[PDB]
Amino acid sequence: MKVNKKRLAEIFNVDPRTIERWQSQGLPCASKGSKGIESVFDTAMAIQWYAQRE
Amino acid sequence: MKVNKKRLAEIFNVDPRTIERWQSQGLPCASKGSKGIESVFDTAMAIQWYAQRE
Repeated sequence: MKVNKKRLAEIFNVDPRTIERWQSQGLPCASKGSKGIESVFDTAMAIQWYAQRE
Repeated sequence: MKVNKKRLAEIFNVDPRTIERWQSQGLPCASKGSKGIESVFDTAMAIQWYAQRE
């Protein structure tokens, strides 16, 4: 499902800054947050990403 | 974060049925539902488990 960074961080039980670390590592964010609009992530997509690194 | 079977299924973008099958393969439940009270899953616990599958 589509969530923002806050919810995404709340789902993975990590700090936002850790979520942003992952973003530098290629975790895709479906739509980059531009100018008063937040970045929106796909949760299954993020989970697939987390799962590949191991 | 604490979620119900429906919410967890939406996060993985899978059927509620899939969550039940994963529970049978060792996906941990923070609170097993029984009657009308409903199951509680831990999303972090869920993601670490899934990520240890492959």
